[PDB]
Amino acid sequence: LVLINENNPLLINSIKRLLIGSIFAGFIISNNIPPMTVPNTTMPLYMKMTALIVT
Amino acid sequence: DAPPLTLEAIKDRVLYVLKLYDKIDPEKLSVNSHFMKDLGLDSLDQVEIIMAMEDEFGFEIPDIDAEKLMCPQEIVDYIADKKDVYE
Amino acid sequence: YRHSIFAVTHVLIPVWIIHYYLKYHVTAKPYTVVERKPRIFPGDTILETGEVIPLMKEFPDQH
Amino acid sequence: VHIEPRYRQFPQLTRSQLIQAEFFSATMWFWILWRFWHDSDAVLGHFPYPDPSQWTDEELGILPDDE
Amino acid sequence: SFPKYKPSRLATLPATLDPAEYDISPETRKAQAERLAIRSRLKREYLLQYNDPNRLGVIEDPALIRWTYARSANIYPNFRPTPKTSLLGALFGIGPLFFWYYVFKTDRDKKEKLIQEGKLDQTFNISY
Amino acid sequence: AFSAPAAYLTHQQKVLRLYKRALRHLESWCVHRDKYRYFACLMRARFDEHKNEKDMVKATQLLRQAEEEFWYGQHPQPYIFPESPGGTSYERYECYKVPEWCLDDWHPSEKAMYPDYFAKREQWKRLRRESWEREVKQLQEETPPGGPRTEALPPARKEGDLPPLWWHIVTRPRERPM
Amino acid sequence: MLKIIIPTTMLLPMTWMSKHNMIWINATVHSLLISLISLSLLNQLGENSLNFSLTFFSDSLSAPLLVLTTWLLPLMLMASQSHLSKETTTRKKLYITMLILLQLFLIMTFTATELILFYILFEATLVPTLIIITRWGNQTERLNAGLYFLFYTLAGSLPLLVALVYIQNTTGSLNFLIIHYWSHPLSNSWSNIFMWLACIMAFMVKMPLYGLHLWLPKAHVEAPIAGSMVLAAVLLKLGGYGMMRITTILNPLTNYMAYPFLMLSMWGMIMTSSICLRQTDLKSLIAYSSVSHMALVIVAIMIQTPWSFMGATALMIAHGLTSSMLFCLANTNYERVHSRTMILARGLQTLLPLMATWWLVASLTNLALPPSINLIGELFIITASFSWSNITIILMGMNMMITALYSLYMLITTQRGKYTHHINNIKPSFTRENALMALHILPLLLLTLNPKMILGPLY
Amino acid sequence: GFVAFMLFMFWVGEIYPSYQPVGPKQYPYNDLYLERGGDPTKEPEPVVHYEI
Amino acid sequence: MGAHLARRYLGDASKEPDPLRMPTFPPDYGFPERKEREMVATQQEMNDAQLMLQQRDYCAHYLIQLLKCKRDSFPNFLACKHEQHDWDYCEHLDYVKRMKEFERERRLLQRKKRREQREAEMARG
Amino acid sequence: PDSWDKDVYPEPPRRTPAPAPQTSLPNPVTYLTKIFDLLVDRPVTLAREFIEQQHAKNRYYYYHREFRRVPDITECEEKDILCMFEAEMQWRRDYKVDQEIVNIIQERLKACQQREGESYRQNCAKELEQFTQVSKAFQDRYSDLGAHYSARKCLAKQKQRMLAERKAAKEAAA
Ligand SMILES: CCCCCCCCCCCCCCCCCC(=O)OC[C@H](COP(=O)([O-])OCC[N+](C)(C)C)OC(=O)CCCCCCCCCCCCCCCCC
Ligand SMILES: CCCCCCCC/C=C\CCCCCCCC(=O)OC[C@H](COP(=O)(O)OCCN)OC(=O)CCCCCCC/C=C/CCCCCCCC
Ligand SMILES: CCCCCCCC/C=C\CCCCCCCC(=O)O[C@H](COC(=O)CCCCCCC/C=C/CCCCCCCC)COP(=O)(O)OCCN
Ligand SMILES: *P(=O)(O)OCC(C)(C)[C@H](O)C(=O)NCCC(=O)NCCSC(=O)CCCCCCCCCCCCC
Repeated sequence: LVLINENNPLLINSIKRLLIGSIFAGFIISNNIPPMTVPNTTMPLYMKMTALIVT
Repeated sequence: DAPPLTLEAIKDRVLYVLKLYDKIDPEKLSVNSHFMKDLGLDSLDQVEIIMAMEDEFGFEIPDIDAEKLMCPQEIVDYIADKKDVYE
Repeated sequence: YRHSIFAVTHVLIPVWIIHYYLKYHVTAKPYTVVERKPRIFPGDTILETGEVIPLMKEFPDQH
Repeated sequence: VHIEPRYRQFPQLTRSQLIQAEFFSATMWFWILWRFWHDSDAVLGHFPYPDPSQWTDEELGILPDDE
Repeated sequence: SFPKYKPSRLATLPATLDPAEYDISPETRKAQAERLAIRSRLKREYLLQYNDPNRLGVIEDPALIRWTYARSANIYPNFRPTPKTSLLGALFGIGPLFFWYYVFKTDRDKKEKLIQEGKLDQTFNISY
Repeated sequence: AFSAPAAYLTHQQKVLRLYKRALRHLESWCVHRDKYRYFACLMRARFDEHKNEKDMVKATQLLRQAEEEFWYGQHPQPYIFPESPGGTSYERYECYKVPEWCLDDWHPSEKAMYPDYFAKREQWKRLRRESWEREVKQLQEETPPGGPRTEALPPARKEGDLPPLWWHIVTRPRERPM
Repeated sequence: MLKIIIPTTMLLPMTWMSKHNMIWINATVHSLLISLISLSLLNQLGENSLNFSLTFFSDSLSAPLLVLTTWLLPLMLMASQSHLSKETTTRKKLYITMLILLQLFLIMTFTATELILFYILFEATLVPTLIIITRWGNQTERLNAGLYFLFYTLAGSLPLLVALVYIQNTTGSLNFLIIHYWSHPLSNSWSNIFMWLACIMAFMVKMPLYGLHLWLPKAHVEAPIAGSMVLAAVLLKLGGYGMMRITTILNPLTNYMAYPFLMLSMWGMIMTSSICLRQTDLKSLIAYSSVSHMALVIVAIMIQTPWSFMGATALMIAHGLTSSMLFCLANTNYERVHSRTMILARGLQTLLPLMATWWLVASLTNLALPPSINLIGELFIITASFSWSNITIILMGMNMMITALYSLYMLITTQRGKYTHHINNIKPSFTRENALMALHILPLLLLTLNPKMILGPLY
Repeated sequence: GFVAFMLFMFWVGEIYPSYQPVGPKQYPYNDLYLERGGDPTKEPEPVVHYEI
Repeated sequence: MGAHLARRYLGDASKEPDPLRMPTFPPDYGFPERKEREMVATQQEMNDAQLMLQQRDYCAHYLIQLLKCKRDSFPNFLACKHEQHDWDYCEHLDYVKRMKEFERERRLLQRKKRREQREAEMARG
Repeated sequence: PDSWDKDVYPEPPRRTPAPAPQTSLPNPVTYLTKIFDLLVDRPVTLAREFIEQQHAKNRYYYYHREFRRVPDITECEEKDILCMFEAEMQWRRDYKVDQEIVNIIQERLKACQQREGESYRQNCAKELEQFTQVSKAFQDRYSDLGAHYSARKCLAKQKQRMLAERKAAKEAAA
């Protein structure tokens, strides 16, 4: 018995609002805050992409 | 949210499952067809039928009550009584 | 209409009450409201005293 | 909107939800591509990593062993 | 063939792995029938009282009354100062007291000695 | 839950319960339907292979070994239906179940808010009060002198009677009371 | 203080001359009026107390206790209305007379200016409580409870009388102001040790102290609702008030004699909380929780720092109110089902929503939820104990954890779960019971709003 | 076994730390003597950093 | 992470540098003429800019310029890319100077080891 | 309002940098500030003006009670209850005043730390020294006298401290 139905405007709008914030929020937040720490500009290439490799 | 069950719908679904069973002839199958007396099954087949009904209706039938459901009508009555279906 | 009547009371009355409480009661006592002083950068204009904060040295080019 | 339940069949979908899901997936991938086009340094590094083996004893202030 | 399950106090043996569940004597069947008869008698009495239409109140449970009485009001009359009870009472009632007394006395003596020697950081301590 | 338990489980009942448990845990292990069907067919093949055995001692030994194998090979996190004991939705609606004796403590204004329901409720109460003596008489007539030996209740023999001790079974709260 | 004392001695003839159906109304109304009048004592000074006359004086420690007593009387009257429906007119008037006499004796005890008058009244409070317990208790154990209570109190307090008369002969006066201004240090000798023991042991038996506390469960379980309300809320605070008063003349010997009592009190907090974890009776659970809180107050008084006395006073007031509310809730549940077993009745949140709310609020206040005065007092005591030593923090932390555990355990057991099927006499909550719970709970939150009134004279 | 192994490996990693082949971070004005709360009256021991 | 950890922990820790104790040799040892590092931003300027104590290194002037740029062009936060790059490059130069210091310490330690082994050989024969 | 003493509650002069935009985009903060001034500040200012006009209709004053100085416990004779009572009351008033002085210094320290912000470890070091001195003096005076503190106990503590100081000075310069 297939009762699948996700066409409710409340559910769609809530997930949509939390969905735009999962793409365009880190960029805005990181570009709109002052630098509170010294960045790690210089590092080996295999260490710069360590997270991507393990992921 | 979900539409309520009815006696006719429960009977249709249990007969659907029984007709999808390969060891039962659909032409000689009715709601009063005894699984062992006139359908020629055994205990393991009855257990498998009960498990199929559990999977179909999304709830578990206890073994104390499952060992006594020997008719499609009995299964319908049990499901309706548990789900509080009166029409 | 519903959003207008909701916005006047629920938003406009608390902000009025809180601004009145802060501007005339909380700030009537010393050190109740303390603000971190604004950051002053070289080559700036201090507005209070009409002052000019001078620039830094000449940066050695690093390319 | 009213959706009739289905029995042993694929559920009834909606054009609005289909187009919205496709639009948001496309938006995510477009954003990733656009950011990588402009900010590839954030992923691939910006400045070269120096090789300590290529530094000379003269510039590191290391005298000859005889001294 | 397979590793065996070792029961414990908090990991009791399952009913399907109990060796006595497969070695059944005719006396065991009689005992089971007697247990079922007792349960059925108690159930019948409870159901009669529960389905009585004229009953309005609480069906008093003698088992609950006995449990509450035995756990609270029946302890002292059945107490005998055996060596086990004496040792356990002395330990669990005196040992913690002397342990904490020694700990706190040592800590306070150390603190007082430091204060007297004047090598304890008491600056900004104006609330005691 | 609706059936009175027996004094003991027979060998057939033990093996059937083991078969159902093994099938459920195998389904938990074999997530996909085709794989589950294949291995369930293999399991029933094993059971049918051992089905014919005249030696009850050997049958009991096979059952014991099968139980040990099941306990060793059981799924640590077996699938449980949501409403079944241990399920994620078990006892969820027990807080919404309110009885008719609570229902008769209402205020007259509340009762007047629902006029037609309480007429039928009074009819049910009269029906209950007019049958208790017959129910208790039937119960005390059919019991053995020692007392009940099982938790099974007799039906109503006469046409105008009702099965004894029916009130709470009939008027139990609905599975979704609210 | 006569403006408060005389209206009680007028409550007596009013009660005895009122009509048979108006006794409760008159008593409640005039008790509320007397409480309102007694609210004026909260206007305390900052340096010295209020010296009305040579006999009575009020301090920042006495005023909250007097207000608590005058406020607690009408609630006891309401509970008595609840459980004394079928009593005769004369016996109801006698019960009200006992309550009024107990309140009058408590007021005079709190406002007494001399130690001997304080002792006389503090022992005079025994008679009405014993009569109430042993006469209007419901079960057989009320006689044994009364005997235990009376003899524990007297065995504690007689050496206190001997010490008081000896002190008067030695120094000249037992007036509190004189013994405070003319206080002299107590040397470390056997005679001084035994005088210290006499006074402190009297007040500790009254407190009670762990090991000297069995009378408390015995009396509180078997007493009627009004007796339990007055025993837990006010009569337990006589020991704390006495210790906060009598320790003026016991220094510096208190710095040396406090160790056994401190260890007893802390380990008693732990033990009584653990006992609360496994109690089959609700009233016993509440009584042992009271014992734990009073042990914490004992620790504060014995460490005897300015931050510990404020916490002691706040905790005394908060515990009195909370214990009274808990006893009232337990009595309502008992009167519904006629049994004190905790697991007998369940699903009471399904059956009675508002009572479930009252239970939730009372249990939250019991486990010291901030910013309640319970937490204020407990936190002040914990900070003072931490200054005293740095393992008291460990003991207080484990005590607090177990306190939260048993409070929420009793809440979940009584209110949550599936209701008992065969209990079909759960009638809707009465307006009287709801008003009783509200009048218990609202002053706690108001004192949370204004906490400086119950922090003692060291604030 | 799991908890003991984790504790032992944490101790091993503490006594064999991980770092980068770089020198200590250099700060101006006697390693920020006044900014960290140094006494203005007293004169700190000079800290001089050279180019390389 | 790196080969230096392997060299120090599975090799000659005496020849490998100690990060918590370096530098060990005098700064002028092997440098006939060495120039002291120059700080552009003054203490008062850094204090007024309210830079964090970890941010008050020799690259503080670029950070001050970046902060001033960001504050002035507030609504357009995608503006101070040049200032950000200048600050990043200054930090990169500081880091490579630190790496040079580490390498100098390493090879000075190994040169000391070679010299002392040669001295031991001479003393033996 | 500024109805407090600036010397008692010091505050460094406030230097606010002038706005020097470098972009053509409008300032949402400025627009929202204008909206807030139009919608909130003006109505609350009008309400306060009306209220203060009503207050000035009937203006009455209250005074700060002045307490005379009385001889202290050092001059009080032994077992002289009246003089001891007067000295004890005076000492308690002085104790409360000293507590409020310590509170004032702590408020200064907190305000200075919050104002300086990221550079507090150096800028607000003058308040730290004043607080250290005041705290040390307050601790030395009203140290652990207990919950039953009194002028006599404080005098005994002071005598003990004076004896210790005299003995230390003698053993140093002797
Ligand atoms: C000057 C006229 C301009 C045209 C007309 C504009 C509309 C008419 C109204 C006047 C608006 C004036 C400008 C305001 C800002 C407009 C957006 C903007 O510039 O964004 C810049 C920036 C975007 O700039 P950017 O950084 O994305 O630009 C990048 C540019 N490139 C790529 C080319 C380099 O956005 C923001 O700053 C975000 C603003 C978020 C606002 C959120 C809602 C606030 C709601 C407030 C409710 C309460 C109000 C009352 C408060 C008081 C209490 C009662
Ligand atoms: C310096 C530049 C960046 C500064 C930070 C910008 C943050 C931007 C956050 C979103 C912009 C503000 C949008 C305002 C939404 C609120 C408006 C409102 O009250 O409701 C209107 C309207 C309808 O509301 P209903 O609930 O459906 O009511 C129907 C009435 N019949 O609200 C909306 O749904 C608008 C749709 C929003 C689009 C999705 C926005 C997703 C934003 C993701 C990032 C936001 C993070 C929050 C802050 C980030 C920084 C910490
Ligand atoms: C070396 C490392 C020690 C680590 C300690 C670990 C915990 C073990 C210590 C506590 C365990 C219990 C011991 C005390 C309890 C008595 C045991 C007992 O009950 O034995 C009695 C009989 O009594 C005895 O056997 C006594 C033997 C032990 C005596 C120990 C010395 C007595 C100590 C005297 C001091 C008592 C007061 C101590 C506190 C004083 C204040 C500090 C009968 O035992 P059953 O249960 O019937 O049979 C079970 C057989 N397994
Ligand atoms: P129905 O009424 O037709 O009758 C069938 C029965 C079995 C009752 C027979 O009438 C009968 O009693 N026959 C003789 C007794 C007998 O067959 N005994 C042996 C049967 S038990 C057995 O052989 C089981 C062994 C195989 C299954 C082992 C289960 C282990 C797998 C566990 C896996 C769990 C995770 C995958």
